[PDB]
Amino acid sequence: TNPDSDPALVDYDDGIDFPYDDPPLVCCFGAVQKEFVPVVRVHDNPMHPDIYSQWKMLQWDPPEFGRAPGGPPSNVAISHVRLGGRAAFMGKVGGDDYGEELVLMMNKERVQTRGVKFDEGASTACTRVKIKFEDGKMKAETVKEPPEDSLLASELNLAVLKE
Amino acid sequence: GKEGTSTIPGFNQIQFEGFYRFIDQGLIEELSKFPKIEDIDHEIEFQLFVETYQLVEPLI
Repeated sequence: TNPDSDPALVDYDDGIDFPYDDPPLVCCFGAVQKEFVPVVRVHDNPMHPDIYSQWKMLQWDPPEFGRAPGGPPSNVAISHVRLGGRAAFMGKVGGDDYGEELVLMMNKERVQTRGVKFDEGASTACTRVKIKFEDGKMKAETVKEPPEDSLLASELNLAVLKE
Repeated sequence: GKEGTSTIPGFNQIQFEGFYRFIDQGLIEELSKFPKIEDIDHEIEFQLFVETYQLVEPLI
């Protein structure tokens, strides 16, 4: 019953005896965000800086790395359920409105959010950083990680992981 | 410059672009074709300085 213990001693057990419902459950682990393409590289032929209506031209003539961009694991979980599978998302969100909204976003998509933890003293998708001018170049350092990047090992839902 | 490349162009752009061309280029082109004025040779000579043409916003 200890998520932070070594997964070599007694399991979490509990009262699961009946067979699991098909299709098999899938766990998507990590941060929860909407959109937020992570794969970012330097690309040539930029469109107009201000006129975003021209940016569609880079959607049908995309950078080779952005041909099929990935996203946060929540997108994989949401897309998996719409394909007929069952997906459960494990992660931590803040107690603010956005954390409720993100959890509401996954709940409406039939994604099992039983593995989603709430950090009341945190702001969802909010990273507090300190700006420091080092070697003449402005930089930043993560003072406090966001609740997405703050899921402790003791907050894991072993019921999700077993299934 | 990339007006109709991505989005649907403005339906009045053809009317819009034509008039701006006329104001920008269609005025001096015709004014430059205005010749000198004189009968044969007398105490008279009339001409227009094309480069000094100006347009004033309508009062109304």
